[PDB]
Amino acid sequence: KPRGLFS
Amino acid sequence: KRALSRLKLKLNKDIVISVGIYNLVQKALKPPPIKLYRETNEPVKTKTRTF
Amino acid sequence: IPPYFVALVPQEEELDDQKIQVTPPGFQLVFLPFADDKRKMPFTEKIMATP
Amino acid sequence: CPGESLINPGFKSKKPAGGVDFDE
Amino acid sequence: NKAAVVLCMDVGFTMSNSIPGIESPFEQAKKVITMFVQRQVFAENKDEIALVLFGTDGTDNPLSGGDQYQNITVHRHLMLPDFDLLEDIESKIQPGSQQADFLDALIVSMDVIQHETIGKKFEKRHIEIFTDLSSRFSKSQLDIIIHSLKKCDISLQFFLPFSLGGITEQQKEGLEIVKMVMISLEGEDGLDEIYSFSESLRKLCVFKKIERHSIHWPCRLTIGSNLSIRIAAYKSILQERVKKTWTVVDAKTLKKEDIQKETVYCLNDDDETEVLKEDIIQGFRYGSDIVPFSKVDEEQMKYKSEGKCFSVLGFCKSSQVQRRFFMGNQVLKVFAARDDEAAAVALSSLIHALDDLDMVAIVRYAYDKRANPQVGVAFPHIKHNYECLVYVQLPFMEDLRQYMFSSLKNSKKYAPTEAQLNAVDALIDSMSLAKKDEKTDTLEDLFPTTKIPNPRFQRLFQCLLHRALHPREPLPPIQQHIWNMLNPPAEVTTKSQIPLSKIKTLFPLIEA
DNA sequence: AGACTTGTACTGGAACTCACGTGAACGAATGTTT
Repeated sequence: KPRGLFS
Repeated sequence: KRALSRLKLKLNKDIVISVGIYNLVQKALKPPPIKLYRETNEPVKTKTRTF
Repeated sequence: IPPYFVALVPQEEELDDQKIQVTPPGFQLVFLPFADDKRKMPFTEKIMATP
Repeated sequence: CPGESLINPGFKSKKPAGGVDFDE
Repeated sequence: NKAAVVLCMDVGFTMSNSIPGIESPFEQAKKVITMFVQRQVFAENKDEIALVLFGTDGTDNPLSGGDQYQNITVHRHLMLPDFDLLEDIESKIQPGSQQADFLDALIVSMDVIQHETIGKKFEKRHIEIFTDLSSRFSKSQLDIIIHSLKKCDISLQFFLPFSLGGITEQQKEGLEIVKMVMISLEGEDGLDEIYSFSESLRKLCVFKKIERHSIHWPCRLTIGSNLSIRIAAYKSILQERVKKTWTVVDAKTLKKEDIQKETVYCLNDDDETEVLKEDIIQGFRYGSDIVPFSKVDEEQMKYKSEGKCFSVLGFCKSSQVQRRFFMGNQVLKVFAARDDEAAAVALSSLIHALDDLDMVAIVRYAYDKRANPQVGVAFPHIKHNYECLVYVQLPFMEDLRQYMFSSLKNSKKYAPTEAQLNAVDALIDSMSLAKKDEKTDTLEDLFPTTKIPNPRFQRLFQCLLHRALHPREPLPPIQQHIWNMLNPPAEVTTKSQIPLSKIKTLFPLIEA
């Protein structure tokens, strides 16, 4: 679940 | 029959074998239209330019 | 032209009853999609069907 | 060679397009 | 649709004092934020980003109060990222010589996001922290911090120079505090949401992919004139091109308005007469002659069809539909219509029947009234989560090419010998790109090409960025990591070194 | 001497194929009007 700085 | 391209398959930097690429299924299109003069009914040459 | 990853799948010669080729021998070049050539789909609940 | 077309030599003779014909 | 991201950055003196080999946190953090800004700038998702720094000499915040909320400056406010941010990150941001409380940094970030998010529908709200956790601080408000985070539903992420999550007691206390905050906000799942700098770099070294949205296509799957199932189709796989195109601009004025393109037709006579656009009628070629055929007459005689058809011409065994005959430039995924239980049941019945019988459906497809009708194959695709039909076009009679090729098995002069076959067997064995899981369950792919981004866009974005920021230098070379991702693991080459030597020794390859 | 025929090599155009651009058309969301 890539989210945050990576999305 | 006609080869799309003749290429080189490289197993390594030294081993190379020549191959040919063909297409066994190609979409069929209507022949392209050609512009014609309304009056005399003879082809007209087209050109494009920018200024 | 930017490179594209492809796969060569071998093909075995197959002849009909009348001994006429219907599948030539060679390799079949099939293009492999990149990461960006796919698209995301909406989520749909799975509903089963009775036998 | 059997199946060679009588109009364009060197090409396989295409069978007529029959569409969908349901089996028995 | 949009996300507001507040980049909280530490500029304390502790980061500056570090071993040169360790790549002191300042450079790593600057590079990380720069790469994030590039990814967002060249992926226009309309995401707003703001920049706040704690640990600087100056003080500029909405709240001043007493000695608290000091040494913190809001360098950037919420807005669309742009090149100015990249320039400021590169040089404008410099380390300070003070210390600040990262808790106060979180407080100011909360205040800024809450104050600036008004009037805009930001669905997400992320706050990122870049600190060494090496500054003395006191915890006296964590309860209200967590309460506000829960009430406002604000996501929080942390980045530290280290991996665990050889350190001082202050670092241990900071790790404990960040762990407690993350646990309280999310829970057990939140433990892994702390990313070191190197780990973050390993993921932010590639420009974001082109993510277009497919618009649902509604229609009816028809089996005869009595059965009808409501379906929605999406485009699953297609070749992706650049959303924007090069615009030709004048050499000196550098304006698009200053140029104009036009086409003129002139007769083939010596005098080179001029014929206006209304004076030309389209004609075709019929052998050795030319047959005039006006556009209006063609429209009158054109093949007319009733659009938006998804009809089942028939059902056929899967073996009869080969994969080398697929045509077209798209693959469609057909689902049941949204919010329709009956359609879902009907489509599930059809999919399961086809799968059990090992069959596919030959269908007629027309996107709209003016789209040429197509004949294609819909075959089942059942997965644990969802099941759908997959549609791919099939060839007409006109698109088939009848070429005859000489056989290779029966050729006398090209038959390989046994030693050659053994050498090629060794080569194939050595260069395997898949591995069995200890001969236990299944296979694993060593070079998955479906997950590799397209190098064209990466190259284009690199060159565009380099020309924007350095408007004089030539375009750089191709980065090394692109070539690395376009080449297989070094193990394959190491194993293949010797078999290729044998192949060279056995097969007498000579160039003519 | 001269003239035609045959063999080798070269160059330009035809045809075919792919990439890129432009034009027109459309379902869904949003804004405006009653």
